[PDB]
Amino acid sequence: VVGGTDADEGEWPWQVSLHALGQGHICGASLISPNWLVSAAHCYIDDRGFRYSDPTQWTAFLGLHDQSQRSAPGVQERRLKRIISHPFFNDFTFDYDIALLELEKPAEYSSMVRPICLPDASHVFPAGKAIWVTGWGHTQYGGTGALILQKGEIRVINQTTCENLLPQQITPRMMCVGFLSGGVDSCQGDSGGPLSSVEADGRIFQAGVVSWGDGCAQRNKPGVYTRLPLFRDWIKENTGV
Ligand SMILES: CC(C)c1cc(C(C)C)c(S(=O)(=O)N[C@@H](Cc2cccc(C(=N)N)c2)C(=O)N2CCN(C(=O)C3CCN(C(=N)N)CC3)CC2)c(C(C)C)c1
Repeated sequence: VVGGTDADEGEWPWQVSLHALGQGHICGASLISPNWLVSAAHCYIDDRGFRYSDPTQWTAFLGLHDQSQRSAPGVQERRLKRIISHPFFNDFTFDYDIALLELEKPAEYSSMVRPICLPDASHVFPAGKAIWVTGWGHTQYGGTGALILQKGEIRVINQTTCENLLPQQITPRMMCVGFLSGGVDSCQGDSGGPLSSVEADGRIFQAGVVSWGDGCAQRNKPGVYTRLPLFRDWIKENTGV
């Protein structure tokens, strides 16, 4: 997260950290139920030197605050039983960049580990609404990750403006969130994390999945996120949640 600040401990109990065998933190995810997490499909694409698609190559840390303190009280460690990438995901266009990760063993709800609420299919997060992006990603484009979880406040951007800012690249499954002037944006390592939207009663709903961006916090290059409402039914049919 670029342009953010340290989150308070336990402030985002649904934020999950995903480590790949021997590589440390690679992606974030969100707790949506005792056995399921939501993340981005691009995190689980194999490459010649590592099978990111293999659930056994990953470890999920729930309740984590500081990467250098992964054993602290309240932190839970879990392995993945399965990784379900959206069948329509496209590595080139990045359309349908969303994934469901099934935990090997049930997460235990506590004050530091709590699921985020999922928005119904017809819900629309309005342009201009303040949203929160969180993660252990780089704090600068061309910088380094963060030990302490970061949070940044950004705003939903009009779809038309989004398409126009990134011509031939924005699909209806994507949503621009941030600022045209930059300043605050998610970045490398934040991929797969959730956008948290405070709703009518104070409860927080996932407004999106950190997907991609041209650089980070660059002027006229806001972060692009995968929408959640559009996948409510997909999530239900695959996870029962
Ligand atoms: C080599 C390619 C893919 C690549 C593309 C980009 C962008 C121009 C699209 C970049 S980047 O810096 O402008 N942006 C990163 C970091 C990022 C991430 C999320 C949000 C933001 C934001 N500013 N809001 C930024 C980026 O949008 N990605 C997405 C695409 N990407 C991948 O799909 C890799 C995932 C891991 N992997 C496998 N498991 N096989 C290889 C492919 C990497 C990060 C980069 C960076 C890494 C130099 C690379």
